[PDB]
Amino acid sequence: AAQTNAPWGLARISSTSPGTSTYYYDESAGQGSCVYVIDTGIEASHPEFEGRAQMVKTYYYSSRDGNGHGTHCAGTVGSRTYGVAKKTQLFGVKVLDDNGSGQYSTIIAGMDFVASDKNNRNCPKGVVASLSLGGGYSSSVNSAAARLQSSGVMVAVAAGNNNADARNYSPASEPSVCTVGASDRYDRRSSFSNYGSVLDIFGPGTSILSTWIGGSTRSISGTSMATPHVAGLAAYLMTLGKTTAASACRYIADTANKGDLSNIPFGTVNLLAYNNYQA
Ligand SMILES: [Ca+2]
Repeated sequence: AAQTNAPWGLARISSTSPGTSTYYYDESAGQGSCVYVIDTGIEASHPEFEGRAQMVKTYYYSSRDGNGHGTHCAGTVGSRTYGVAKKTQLFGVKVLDDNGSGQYSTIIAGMDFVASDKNNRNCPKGVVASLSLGGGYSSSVNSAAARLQSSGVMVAVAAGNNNADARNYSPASEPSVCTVGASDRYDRRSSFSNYGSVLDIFGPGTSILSTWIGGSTRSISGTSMATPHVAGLAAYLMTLGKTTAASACRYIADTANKGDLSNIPFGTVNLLAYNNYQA
């Protein structure tokens, strides 16, 4: 399949070169997979989700995304126009309030929720979780992310936007999950992107167009935007039978565009998520 005039990040993920604008992907498009977006929620009524999104959990007075950030991330995972895996099922878990904040205890509860909740969902091709959030180092937060991964979920987490070594942030610093840095349309490390040994992969993170609340669309930047590209990619690859939850991060790294990013600090992987789709 070919989507012309796609957001640059989608085009990037199916290309051996920067500077193109068509997204190429296998028509299966993540059908039969599921992606949990653990964030401020998802506006499920957005036409871009085509009925494939639903809220499954909140820790607040409402499951509504009153912020937009969760809706944007969900859009990059799986919206019809702005998404990597255009036929995946999206499940929203609202661990962040409408200000985009959340106590670590609530975030941890949300991760353990997903590990159980997948047993209540139909995801024959596999399960992914996208965590576009984080804070300072916490062994408890890392351990929760590790449990989620261990339970059979491909966990993708944001590296963070501190232009610093991600070893000092959680869940970014958890070794067993897939930690995602951000790049721009010119294959530069995004200026805010964290880096370091704990990073596993980079994805498009600067100036990313996706869904927003009120049935709208929006371009924003962050490792929060890179993460759902990788989560959607994992779901897409799992539907193709190319990988599994336990090995998707490794597979994505194995098959990534290598050595093509600029301003990657010595000791950080120079790997850019790539679907290796040959039309
Ligand atoms: Ca790893």
